[PDB]
Amino acid sequence: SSAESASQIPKGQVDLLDFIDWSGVECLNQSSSHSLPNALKQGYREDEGLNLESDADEQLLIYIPFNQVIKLHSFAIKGPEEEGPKTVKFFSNKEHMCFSNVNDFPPSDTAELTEENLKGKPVVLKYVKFQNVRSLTIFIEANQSGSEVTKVQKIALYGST
Repeated sequence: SSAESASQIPKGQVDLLDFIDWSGVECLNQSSSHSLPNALKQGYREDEGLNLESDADEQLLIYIPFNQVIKLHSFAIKGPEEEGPKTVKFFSNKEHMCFSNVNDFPPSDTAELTEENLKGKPVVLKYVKFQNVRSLTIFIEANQSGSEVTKVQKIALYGST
């Protein structure tokens, strides 16, 4: 799908929103009372009506398959400062995995929500590992302030093909 809205693609990294498969997206939570598109598909990212949150489980597992193989270069996740996801783990090159196994397998990268990330700034991660991305699972287990509840306004991944 050709999917944009208000995405700012700089020079260095391209948005992966349009590179997402969308059809095979899978969520083992996606908010027990909310849906996934809320924070990922730009446009619905308005924390007023719909957002991606942790309903009860602060630990959230979201699986995103892509339509093309690109390299993940930078990531951008936003939410509230207290309810923002800090412990961000990713794992690519693996289609289908629940968090039980994510504990035994080393993540692709483990990021922290920086205050700048919280503003919509693409933070660069280990590009040396992201060479082939057909699949990317995002496992967020802990939030910024340990506030029990986590809220996500928007998720954006930027890659460099």
